Amino acid sequence: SKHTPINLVRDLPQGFSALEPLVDLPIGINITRFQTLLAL
Amino acid sequence: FQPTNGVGYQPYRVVVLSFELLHAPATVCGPKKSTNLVKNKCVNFNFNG
Repeated sequence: SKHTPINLVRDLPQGFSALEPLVDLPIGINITRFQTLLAL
Repeated sequence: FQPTNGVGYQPYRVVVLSFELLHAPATVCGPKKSTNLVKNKCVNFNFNG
């Protein structure tokens, strides 16, 4: 993951930005599908 | 029973800690006792393995 202030909204910002490791949990189970969660 | 029960009849507390080695992560390491640090000498070093 990474964080940075931006100004673009509808398109990706122009440039490069590395993502540093944050978690490497050895969960040890299969993953095939996923879903997101939102705050309303 | 009695607080001073003899062997064989007194309560026997057992723990059966079981070593499992499978697809699960293997956080198995050695009995490494951390040593001090030296410098400016030819030395056989070992850091985190």
